Parts: sequence; C-alpha cells; structure tokens
Amino acid sequence: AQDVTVDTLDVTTVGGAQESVAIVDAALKYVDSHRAELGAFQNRFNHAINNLDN
Amino acid sequence: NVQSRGLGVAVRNANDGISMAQTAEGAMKETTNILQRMRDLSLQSANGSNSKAD
Repeated sequence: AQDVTVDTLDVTTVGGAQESVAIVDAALKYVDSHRAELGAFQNRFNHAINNLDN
Repeated sequence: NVQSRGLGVAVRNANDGISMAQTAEGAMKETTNILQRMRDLSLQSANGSNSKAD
C-alpha cells in the first residue's frame, strides 16, 4: 500500500495517468461531500433568520 | 371599583396569554417548514437513480 495524493499526482507515463484519474475522482468526491456539508449549514441558518425574526 | 380594576388586569392578562401563544406559533411556522423540506428531500432520495454517495 502506497499513499498518494493530488500533490504527488504525477502523469508522465501512461500508467501514471490511470492513477491520476482515479485520484482526482477521490478528491472531487471529497470536495463535493464537504460542499454538501457547507450547503446543509447554509440551509440551517437561513431557517434560523426567519425563525428568530418570528 | 374592585371589579373594574379586575378587568383592567384581566385584559392585560389575556393579552399576555395571546402573546405566548403566538410566540410559540411563530416558531411553529419554522418547524413545519423544516419538516416539509425533509419530506420533499427524502422523496428525492427514494429513487434508484442516485447512488449511495448521493
């Protein structure tokens, strides 16, 4: 098992490219997951404004 | 006179009872709005189109 990340993502041979596409998918999934978490946070407080206004 | 002052604090009191009812009713609007959002969103996830990540 070797730990690789986007910073260590290197594509100079064809094999490296096949690693990169998988690595980017993991990074994109993580980014999207936290985007949803921030979106849920946004969708919590917008109900808090009009609640506290009531 | 005793009765007249009695209704003086009685109209104040019944207004207070109204105020606490509508303060609760104000937050009542938000909780039902939250419930509507959960139900509509759970209906969205009920499909097989979205994968486990969604």
